[PDB]
Amino acid sequence: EYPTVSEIPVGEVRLYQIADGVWSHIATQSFDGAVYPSNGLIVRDGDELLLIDTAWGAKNTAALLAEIEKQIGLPVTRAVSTHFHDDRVGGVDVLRAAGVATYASPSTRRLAEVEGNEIPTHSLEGLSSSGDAVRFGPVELFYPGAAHSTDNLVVYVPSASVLYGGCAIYELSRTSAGNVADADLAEWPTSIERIQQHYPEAQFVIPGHGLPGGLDLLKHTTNVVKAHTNR
Amino acid sequence: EYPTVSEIPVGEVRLYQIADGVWSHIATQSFDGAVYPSNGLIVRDGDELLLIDTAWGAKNTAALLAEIEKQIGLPVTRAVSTHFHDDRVGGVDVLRAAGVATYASPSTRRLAEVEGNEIPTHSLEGLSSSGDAVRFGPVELFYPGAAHSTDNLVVYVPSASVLYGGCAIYELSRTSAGNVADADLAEWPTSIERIQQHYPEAQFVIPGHGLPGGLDLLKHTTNVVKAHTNR
Ligand SMILES: O=C(CSc1n[nH]c(-c2ccccc2C(=O)O)n1)Nc1nc2ccccc2[nH]1
Ligand SMILES: O=C(CSc1n[nH]c(-c2ccccc2C(=O)O)n1)Nc1nc2ccccc2[nH]1
Ligand SMILES: [Cl-]
Ligand SMILES: [Cl-]
Ligand SMILES: [Cl-]
Ligand SMILES: [Cl-]
Ligand SMILES: [Mg+2]
Ligand SMILES: [Mg+2]
Ligand code: NA
Ligand code: NA
Ligand code: NA
Ligand code: NA
Ligand SMILES: [Zn+2]
Ligand SMILES: [Zn+2]
Ligand SMILES: [Zn+2]
Ligand SMILES: [Zn+2]
Repeated sequence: EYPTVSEIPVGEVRLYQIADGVWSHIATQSFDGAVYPSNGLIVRDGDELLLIDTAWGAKNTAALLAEIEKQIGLPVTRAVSTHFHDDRVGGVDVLRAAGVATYASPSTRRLAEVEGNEIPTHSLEGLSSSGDAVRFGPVELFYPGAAHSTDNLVVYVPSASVLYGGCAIYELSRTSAGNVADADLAEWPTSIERIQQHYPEAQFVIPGHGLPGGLDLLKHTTNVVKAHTNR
Repeated sequence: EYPTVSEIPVGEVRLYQIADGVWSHIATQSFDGAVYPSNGLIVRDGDELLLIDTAWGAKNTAALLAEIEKQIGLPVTRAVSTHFHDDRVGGVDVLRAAGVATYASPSTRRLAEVEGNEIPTHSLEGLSSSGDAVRFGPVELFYPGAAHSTDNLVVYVPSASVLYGGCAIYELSRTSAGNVADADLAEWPTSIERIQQHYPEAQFVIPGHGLPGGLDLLKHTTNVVKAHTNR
């Protein structure tokens, strides 16, 4: 039922309704001779939408906004990027040009600038220390500590018990580490345990790439990170 | 013009005619949350066909044979696997059940057995030393030395100037190393130079995965291997 790369040509975006007023958005990107999917989140906040992460690039993100406009028909007023990599901020300029207020932590904004990536305009304060949580409309933003990146955030939708782990959480089908160039392998398991301890009631867990599941995805990611550590 | 993973659902196989009586076969496989393509070769020999490498698995290889039967309509009498990994021998049992004589070097047969992979039935003698070449019907088989694997073979079709590099040769779009668990990074550039020196007249170069090109694919692979070596 969840869309895979098969049903998504490169450049198209699919939406998947997880619960009342909660969708994921799925896009694909081709690099290094393979094709990868990527997830973000959409959360209804009254008569508007909060977007979590771009669709991995300007063209994808323009298709994302067109797909939201036709399938949901509510305005995207704010967006949050969960870390500084292109699958999360690639397309921020498209969002800004459409009138979306783009947000990220100062850590993410700093790292995006150093990398030469697109930089969300607004700063999310209160997330600099591991275990920090802040409310952002219909979601909670949580900094679990360094993992996939030193800045990665996770997002929880309390009304639907949906946990969006971003790239700090792997799908079950991924049994080897992904891009860990910017990761903190030493701290990643501890950061996942902070997620587990803060959101033990989560019923739906969305990885940054691939199929959703339950809280088992946290233990799965810990297994994979530790195996990579011991390579 | 060359098929990519977009036009190939996982489980289907496409044929691409390179020249008179020379085709590549293209399949896809899901692996670790991504989709990868894979190439093999088909070379007409009189009224029969020589197959280079499986389509990466039993289902793909059954689809490969059905696609050959309907699009070319000539019998596959012999097959050669160019190294011992599953994208080259996965499906050998299907070929054997269909009456195809399967071949590999004793080095490949030895390594496949150790790995628990399918084992081609017939042995290709005369390929144990770097630089060894043997004729096999309408092609020449060449052992350039260890590279992607210690056993990898390349195949040249002299009548069409087609060089099938297998997984020792990367497509241009791949700028980072692939699966190098069984590779000899120290010897891979020297092995590529042997290919260059033996087939300087090659006009079309087929990598194990992705888009074909010219002999520049050899220098490209050297560039990528050396960069990975210096990681
Ligand atoms: O490299 C980046 C951001 S780094 C990153 N974060 N997450 C991942 C990632 C990707 C696939 C599967 C798993 C993961 C993961 O482990 O999360 N990669 N973007 C980028 N570079 C490009 C170069 C050329 C063309 C397009 C490009 N798009
Ligand atoms: O390990 C193998 C065969 S080794 C091999 N040879 N060539 C390649 C290859 C594949 C794609 C792109 C480039 C290359 C390359 O670099 O040539 N891979 N298959 C395998 N392992 C798995 C482990 C877990 C789940 C599924 C798995 N499927
Ligand atoms: Cl590839
Ligand atoms: Cl931590
Ligand atoms: Cl992936
Ligand atoms: Cl060598
Ligand atoms: Mg490739
Ligand atoms: Mg994945
Ligand atoms: Na490509
Ligand atoms: Na809102
Ligand atoms: Na023949
Ligand atoms: Na060139
Ligand atoms: Zn990332
Ligand atoms: Zn990612
Ligand atoms: Zn291989
Ligand atoms: Zn391969």
